[PDB]
Amino acid sequence: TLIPRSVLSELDMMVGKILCYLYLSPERLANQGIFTSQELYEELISLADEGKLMKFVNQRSSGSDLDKQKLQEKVRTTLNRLRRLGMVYFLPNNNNKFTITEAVFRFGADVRSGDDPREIQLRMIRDGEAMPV
Amino acid sequence: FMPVKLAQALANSLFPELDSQLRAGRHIGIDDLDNHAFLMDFQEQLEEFYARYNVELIRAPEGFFYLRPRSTTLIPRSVLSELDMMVGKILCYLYLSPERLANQGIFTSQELYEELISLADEGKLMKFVNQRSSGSDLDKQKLQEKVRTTLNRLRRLGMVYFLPNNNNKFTITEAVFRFGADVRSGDDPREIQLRMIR
Amino acid sequence: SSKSVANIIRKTIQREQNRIRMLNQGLQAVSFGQVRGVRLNVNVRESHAILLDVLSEQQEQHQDLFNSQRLTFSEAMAKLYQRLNPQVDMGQRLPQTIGEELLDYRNYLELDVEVNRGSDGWLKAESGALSTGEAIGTGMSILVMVVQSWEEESRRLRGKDISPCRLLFLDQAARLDAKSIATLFELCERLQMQLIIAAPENISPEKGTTYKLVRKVFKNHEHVHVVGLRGFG
Amino acid sequence: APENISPEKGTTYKLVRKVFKNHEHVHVVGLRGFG
Amino acid sequence: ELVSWARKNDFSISLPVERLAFLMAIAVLNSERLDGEMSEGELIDAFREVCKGFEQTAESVAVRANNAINDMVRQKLLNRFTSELADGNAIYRLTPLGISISDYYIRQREFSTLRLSMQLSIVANELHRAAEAAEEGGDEFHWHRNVFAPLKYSVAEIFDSIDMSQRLMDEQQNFVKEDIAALLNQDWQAAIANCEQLLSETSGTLRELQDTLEAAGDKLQANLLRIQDANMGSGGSELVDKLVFDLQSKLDRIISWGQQAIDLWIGYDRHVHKFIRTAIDMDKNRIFSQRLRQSVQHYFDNPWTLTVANAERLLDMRDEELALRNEEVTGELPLELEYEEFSEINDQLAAMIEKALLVYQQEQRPLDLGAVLRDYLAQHPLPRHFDVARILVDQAVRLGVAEADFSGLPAEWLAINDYGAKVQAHVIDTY
Amino acid sequence: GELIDAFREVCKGFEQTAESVAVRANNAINDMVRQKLLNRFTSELADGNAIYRLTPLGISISDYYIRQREFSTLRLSMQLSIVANELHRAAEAAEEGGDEFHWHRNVFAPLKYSVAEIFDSIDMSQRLMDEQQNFVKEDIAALLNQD
Amino acid sequence: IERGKFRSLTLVNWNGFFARTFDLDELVTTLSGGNGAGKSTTMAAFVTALIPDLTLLHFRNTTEAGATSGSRDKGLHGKLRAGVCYSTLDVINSRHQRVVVGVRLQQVAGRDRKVDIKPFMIQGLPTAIQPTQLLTENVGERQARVLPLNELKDRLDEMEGVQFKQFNSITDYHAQMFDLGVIPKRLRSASDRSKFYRLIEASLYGGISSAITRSLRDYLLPENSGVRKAFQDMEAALRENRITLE
Amino acid sequence: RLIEASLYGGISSAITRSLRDYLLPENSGVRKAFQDMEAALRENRITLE
Ligand SMILES: Nc1ncnc2c1ncn2[C@@H]1O[C@H](COP(=O)(O)OP(=O)(O)OP(=O)(O)O)[C@@H](O)[C@H]1O
Ligand SMILES: [Mg+2]
Repeated sequence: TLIPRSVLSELDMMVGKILCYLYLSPERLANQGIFTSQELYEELISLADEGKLMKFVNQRSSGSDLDKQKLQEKVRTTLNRLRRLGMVYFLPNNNNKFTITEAVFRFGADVRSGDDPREIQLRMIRDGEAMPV
Repeated sequence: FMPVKLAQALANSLFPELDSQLRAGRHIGIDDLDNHAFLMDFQEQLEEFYARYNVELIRAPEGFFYLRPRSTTLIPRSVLSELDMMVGKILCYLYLSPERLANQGIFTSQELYEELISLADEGKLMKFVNQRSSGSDLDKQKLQEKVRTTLNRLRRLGMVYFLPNNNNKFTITEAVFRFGADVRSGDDPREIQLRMIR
Repeated sequence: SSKSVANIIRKTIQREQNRIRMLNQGLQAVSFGQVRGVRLNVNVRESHAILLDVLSEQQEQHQDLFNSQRLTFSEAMAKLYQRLNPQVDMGQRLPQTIGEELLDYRNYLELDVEVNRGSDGWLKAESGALSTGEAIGTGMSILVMVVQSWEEESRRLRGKDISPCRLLFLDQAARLDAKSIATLFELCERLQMQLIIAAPENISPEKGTTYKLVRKVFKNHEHVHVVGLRGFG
Repeated sequence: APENISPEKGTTYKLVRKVFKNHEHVHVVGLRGFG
Repeated sequence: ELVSWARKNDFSISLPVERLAFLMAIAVLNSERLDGEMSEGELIDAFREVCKGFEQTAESVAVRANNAINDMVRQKLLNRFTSELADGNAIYRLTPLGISISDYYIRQREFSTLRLSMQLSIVANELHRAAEAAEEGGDEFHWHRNVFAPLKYSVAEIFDSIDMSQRLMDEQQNFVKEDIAALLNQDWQAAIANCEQLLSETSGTLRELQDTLEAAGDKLQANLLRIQDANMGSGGSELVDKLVFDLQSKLDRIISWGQQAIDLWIGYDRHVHKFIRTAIDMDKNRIFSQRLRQSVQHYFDNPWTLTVANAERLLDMRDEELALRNEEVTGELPLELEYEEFSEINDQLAAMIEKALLVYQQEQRPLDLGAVLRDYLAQHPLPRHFDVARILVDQAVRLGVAEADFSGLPAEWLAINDYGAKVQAHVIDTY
Repeated sequence: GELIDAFREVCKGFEQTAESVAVRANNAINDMVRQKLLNRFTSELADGNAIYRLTPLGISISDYYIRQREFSTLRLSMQLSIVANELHRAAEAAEEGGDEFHWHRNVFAPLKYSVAEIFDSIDMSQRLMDEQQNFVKEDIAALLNQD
Repeated sequence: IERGKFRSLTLVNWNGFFARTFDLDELVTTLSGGNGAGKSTTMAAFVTALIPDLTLLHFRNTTEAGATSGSRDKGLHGKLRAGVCYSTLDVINSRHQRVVVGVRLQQVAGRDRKVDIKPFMIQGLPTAIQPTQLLTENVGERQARVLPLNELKDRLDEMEGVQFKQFNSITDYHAQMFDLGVIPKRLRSASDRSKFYRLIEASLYGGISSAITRSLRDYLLPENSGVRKAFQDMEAALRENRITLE
Repeated sequence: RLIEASLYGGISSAITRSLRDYLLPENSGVRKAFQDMEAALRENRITLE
């Protein structure tokens, strides 16, 4: 590339996969696409492993509420970066609420094809879609 | 439509690399013969092309080209640290005449480090590393690492051409004159540069 | 939707007209030069009343204009305003901005300042047809009404126990004669309005407090000496 | 000058506006030579 | 200001499941009670039954019952009256807060439009009657009993009832949204028809409610303006105006909601279709959804990251740091304010001249500025002469006008003293 | 957008800062929504992109003591008069007769809702009087302690 | 109700004024003196204390009032001396609270005639403490000296009952002043600040300000959001109709 | 402009801008010299062509 390249963080993947879920999730249909960071965090902790996901926020976390707030802040920061990437739009007046965009579908490119995960990952990395960590 | 000569300049196979380096802030001097000649030839149109981005394509009196972002710049802007400008002015000073007998156009990181320590005031050095520091080994090591990092940042800008090796020894280009002060009739360049630095 | 719009604009205009007409009686025939009173004239603009009527009843008849891909909604509104009521003869202002202006209800009311100059009745106040003192008095009246309106609007947010401070200025007061200054003083005191006035000569010797300033060159710099003044001695 | 200043040298013209025969009229008086 | 009122009130409320169930049972028995009285002898039985149903024994039945009744009494939920003959020697009655809390959950469902129509008809009859009574007129007592007792209470209550019906519809909208959301979780592609029907019925119900609301809004407004017109028949009818100003907004407010809700719902509806057109069209079997869920659950078993362009930012030159001016200014501090006094000599002179001149106005004698000034200036030294002349003129020109000024014949510069002072003025004739 | 302002003002009056204003406001609004006190509607154009409305339980609770605790007999008289008019009208409509739809619209929609609501209002007035009796007993009890 | 009042205006290290406190009047305060006395300087200092927004402050001559002079200088820099300067207002609130609002001004070194302004407020100051003394330190024989903001904070914190606050944004400064019954309108947005400055600026030069009479609608009538919502609804309807037609 | 600036008093804006137009007369000698230079240039260009 003549233009530099960069890869999203693993936490960014968590939030993007969750965002795709919310785009496809009908339970939150009442929200009508407008979501708050608190709801996103609640859904994230519901589907992910709370403490083992927290491990990445801080290596010495064991459920401490200070580290809990740290994870909330990290999720908020990743959400802002994704907003910069166009995956999410803050509302014309509110930066605490947002509307999802179809771009989030890229976070599911590893599962859009019904095949073995380990072959699709190699296909994607070969195509340059996704590097490993 | 589009200006014809502008289309010619954009289509030229040199345009992608030069455009990337300009949008990265790099300064194109007389050393880059092909790029400098291209910019000389096609300035009248690249100025308009980059003014469409609310940026100005400036040819310095020394000759080197660069991009200056306006307040309404469409290219994500960024600002150099305080240590970055300090180091830039240090190199501009080191673009000296006795320099020819001193280092023959090739300096080493130690020269820059010693000049910065001896010349700069202690308060700004602490502000760079941290306020509570006072002449310690760890603080000085962090200062040296930040000096190397800012030297790399300048290299990114084309200010400093590294001599190719992992070791830190480089050369200073004329574009560094951007950090320099204006020259008046009879003024000693050394004196004005040091007065600015102080 | 267009009918609902027109209705809400009409209701807001009526409410604001009533409020301003009630407020007008808060003035008590100021005496400035030949100006004997100041008043605010609020009137729904017929050029805009026709537009409201068309919007509320005949939206469909002009759909050809609304549904053009060339015109945005603001431009469509501007073009429709052009279509009917064509004698207004707006200037060189672009359709976009005039439409945007049309989107604000306040524009639909002519809001002007009338003065009862001498014995000619109430005439529209134009700076080009008023003496310096008359204009100064009229401007002060306008400013006092505006500050009163601002205070009234904020009466809800503020606590019931606080009345905001009131203060205005007037430099080069010497442009006003004794009668005008007395009228200004009585108005300000009736409205509990504080005033800070300036004039080379002491134009108000028997009211409020007064100071006199003298600038002295002193050892290659300057100093201002301030002396209080008193009405009688 | 609206009566504030009284320049002693030259001509001075005092003006006063009134209503006469239902018409606005400026009564004018003149002084000069003082000083 | 109400914040301090609430703070000093010290009210706050608490109903665990058992307490809430006991309250609901009490309300049900009161509804089915003959004469609307509750002796504690039945309250204890009700608490025993509810506690038995909930299957919890913290203490004895009697102690728990007594504690709960006392807590509700002090929590402003029940009112107690001492009557020895009553079973248990006490009579308990639900308090307004208790009634509200109980009926918040227990009301008959009321979304039928026939209801809204009948309240509107009742309102129409009462409002027309009150308007006619006001228009006929009467004394203060008649005005009261015809426009303040009947109108106020009835209209307030029934507008509140209509608003309550609208709120119940709001609850039903929420419930249908939740039902659609839950259904789409269980059938996915097979609930599309169910959701479309539910949307259809909800939209139709909302439209019918709006139609019923607008079926009488205009005429009620007309009657209210009529009452406004008739209100001014007495000076003590001020309060009536408030209602005639208040009962306006509510009505209009109601109508506003009747449209606004639809404006909201017709919006939300679209989204649902969009969802069906977007979420499920490309995930007909939903397999992509489960596979995404499992990927999220087991992501870190194959942690992968996407690639994005990260072009460099255009580094710029930092503007020069701004340094203020510091000089430690010092200087002498001002002394106490002195004072000076204004000379009223000119006031005395003006009073003198006005008294000396009022005779001309009194007698309507033709005033000649030349001669008067020449005579009067002789009384003062030359340097003061000017300060006299001006003042005299200021006093003279307020007294009538000079008729010669319309003749087109300029006046002459009459000398009024030695040293060369002159005056130009016609004789002042018309006083 | 106004609910957040109201919560800020009330929290400021109560002089307590457990967390930031925004987090406390959001938690309270969500708690009331789930506690069946408020109903939320998503409208992007609205200030804050949401519209909130009091639920029937919330209306009832608020009015627990911030309704007028009405004891005036003129009220009771006016509700009784309104009831008399509506009841007589419904009785006459029923006596006249009609088809099933007429019977409905004359004896089931008008009668049912109106009579239920206004009898509940009269009962509510009686309950308010009960509250006043309690308050006067307490006032007498407190007074006898002081004099 | 008893309306609050502006007790006095204090000027520190100003052009001509070292430390001068004019005690304002309940109704009218007049300032006289030959040309160049410094009355306009006092007015400018007051208004700076009231609206420290540097974008708005523009001290044109009474002549060319609103006529573009192209000087490129707002005129405030030349009205201050080198070093620290202060401009403060004592206000008696309708709650009978003496509050001293104020601003520290300081010239910015450099060819550009640029200034820096920092607002601040003091509450609960004893009525016996005069701002002139409060802002100066008696150093030497009857040779008081001005002290900077940090020294003022140290001095005030050492006192009992006085609450000092320093604002990082003129927005909070205006909010606090409004809270204490000093400003009629709440200047939440920059447009509100612009309108406020327009009002006081028109008053200072006096008479019919062109901008005022031109925007009298905006100045008097309040903004309504219902009309905007209705127009947006109609806009959405028209957009959908156009989509369908296309 | 001169008269009205006197009337209203102060440093008139237009006068300040056009100070050079107002305080300096227009000299025909320089214009004539430039015309002669232009004629010489025209002759030179004709010869070159
Ligand atoms: N920014 C400035 N730079 C330089 N000198 C200034 C500045 N502002 C004011 N001055 C000078 O300070 C003195 C006082 O000016 P100022 O305008 O305050 O006086 P004033 O009392 O209002 O005068 P006047 O009544 O004649 O308008 C004058 O000499 C003025 O020239
Ligand atoms: Mg001045």
